[PDB]
Amino acid sequence: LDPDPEFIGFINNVTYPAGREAILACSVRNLGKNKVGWLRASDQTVLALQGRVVTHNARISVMHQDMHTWKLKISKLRESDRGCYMCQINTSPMKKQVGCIDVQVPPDIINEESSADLAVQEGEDATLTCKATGNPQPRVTWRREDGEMILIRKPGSRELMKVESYNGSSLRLLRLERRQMGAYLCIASNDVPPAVSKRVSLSVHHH
Ligand SMILES: *[C@@H]1O[C@H](CO[C@@H]2O[C@@H](C)[C@@H](O)[C@@H](O)[C@@H]2O)[C@@H](O[C@@H]2O[C@H](CO)[C@@H](O)[C@H](O)[C@H]2NC(C)=O)[C@H](O)[C@H]1NC(C)=O
Repeated sequence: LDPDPEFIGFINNVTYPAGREAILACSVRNLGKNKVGWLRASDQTVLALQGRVVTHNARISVMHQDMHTWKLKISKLRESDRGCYMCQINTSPMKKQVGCIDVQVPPDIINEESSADLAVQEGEDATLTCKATGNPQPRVTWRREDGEMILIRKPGSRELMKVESYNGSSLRLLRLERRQMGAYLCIASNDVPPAVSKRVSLSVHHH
């Protein structure tokens, strides 16, 4: 009774920022004549079998540095690499363990959902919006490029109040004065560097 292959540990779920090299580790004992492969769990396509990488994906590699551990390696990690990967032993039936990769992604500003340069007549309201994406979800701050204070609603009231900056995707300017013209900068960050900014130029005329 020299027994069947068995998984020794488990593949821990991992988190990497984009651009790094993701490594998943799979440990098996008593492999014998059987084979260890990796598959992408989404589409069941074979990434590797034994020491051969079967996919044509140039970013995928496998390692086997000691006798009980098999590693899958994904270089230049992308959002599309997110998800679960399966270590499989070709027993009958197959034995499988699953490990999943959470890819942290630095923020993007979705330009086509965000404000372009605009002009308004003095007195109009204008909302400046930066819709940002990323993982974790970014936060957005607004400030004037020239460092001058921004006029926003005084909370609960109908009056306005000066602030150094505003935290939120939509900067809501009310009854604009001509001196509120100029460049507004929205900065999106989620602590996965770099942050990202969009410059929005506001013109205020007579109207
Ligand atoms: C390991 O991760 C899978 C995948 O879930 C994703 O990755 C996690 C690390 C985390 O970021 C989740 O928010 C992601 O959805 C886990 O399976 C998921 O479990 C949740 C809650 O039980 C469920 O809503 C999802 O549908 C599951 N997704 C899949 C693809 O199965 C799994 O539970 C994690 N394992 C351990 C031991 O923590």
